[PDB]
Amino acid sequence: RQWALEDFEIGRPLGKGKFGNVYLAREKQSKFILALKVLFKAQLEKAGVEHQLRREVEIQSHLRHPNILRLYGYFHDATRVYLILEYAPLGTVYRELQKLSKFDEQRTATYITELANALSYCHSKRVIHRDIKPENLLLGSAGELKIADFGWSVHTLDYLPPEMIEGRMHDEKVDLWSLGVLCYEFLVGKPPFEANTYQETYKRISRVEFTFPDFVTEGARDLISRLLKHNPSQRPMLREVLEHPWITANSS
Ligand SMILES: CCN(Cc1cc(Nc2nc(C)cn3c(-c4cn[nH]c4)cnc23)sn1)C(C)(C)CO
Repeated sequence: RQWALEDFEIGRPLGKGKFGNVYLAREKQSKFILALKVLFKAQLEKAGVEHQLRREVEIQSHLRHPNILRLYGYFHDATRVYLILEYAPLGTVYRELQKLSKFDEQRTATYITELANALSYCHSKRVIHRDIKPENLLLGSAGELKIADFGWSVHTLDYLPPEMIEGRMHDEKVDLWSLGVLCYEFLVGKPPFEANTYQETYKRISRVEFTFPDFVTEGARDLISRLLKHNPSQRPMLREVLEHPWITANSS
C-alpha cells in the first residue's frame, strides 16, 4: 500500500518530543484506530537518524510478538515521515509509575516476565533493543506490556550499562542490565543510578553504585543484584530470570 495523510483522521497528540509527535489516528476506509508517529525530515537529516528510522521500520514490521508493539507501514511527504503503528490504549508504564508512585511485587514480576519473553524473542532473532525504559514500554487493553521505539536497536544514561556509557563493545546483555534498572525502578519509583547531573549518573553507573530501601524484598534484591553486574557475561540469561524464585512466586 502507498498510503497518504489524506487516508487518516488525526486525533490528540499522545506524546511529544524531538523529531516529532505520536498521534491517535483512524484510517478512513476501515475505521482502524492506530498510533501515527509524525517525524519531521528537517530534524532527522540535521542529526543523522535516517538509519535508526529504517531499523525501527525493518525490525518492527518483521517482529511479531504480543509483547512487542506492531508497525503496520510507513509513508512520507515533502516535510514529514509517518510511521503507522499499533495503538496501545493503556499508555506508557512511565505514566503508570508517576500515578502509582511505585508498583507492588506482583505488577513488577508480571512486567519483568512479559519484558523477558519479548526480549528472549528479539535476542533469538539477534535483535538488541538498547533503549529499554518506561517511556518505551506500552500497555495493551488487557494491561499487557509492549516494547516500542526500536529506533536505537541494532543487531539520559539512566538505563544504559557501563559498556555503552564507556563506548565499549556490547551485545544482548545490555537489555539484561536495563531489565535490572527497570525492576528496581518499578519497586522503588526511581531508577537505581539517578543523580542530579549526567556526570554524577555516569559515575554511579560505571561503578554500579546503588542501594536498596528497606521495603525491597530479599528475592527482589537478589534478582536486581544478578542483573546489575558490571561484567556483561556475569548477567543471567532471560530463561534464568523467568526461572528466578521471586519471579515464579509473584508473577502472573
Ligand atoms: C488519555 C488517557 N490514556 C490513554 C493513552 C493511550 C496512549 N497510547 C500511546 N502513548 C504514547 C506516548 C505512545 N504510543 C504508541 C507508540 C510509541 N511508539 N510508537 C508508537 C502507541 N500507543 C501510544 S497515551 N495515553 C491513559 C488512560 C492510558 C493514561 O494516559
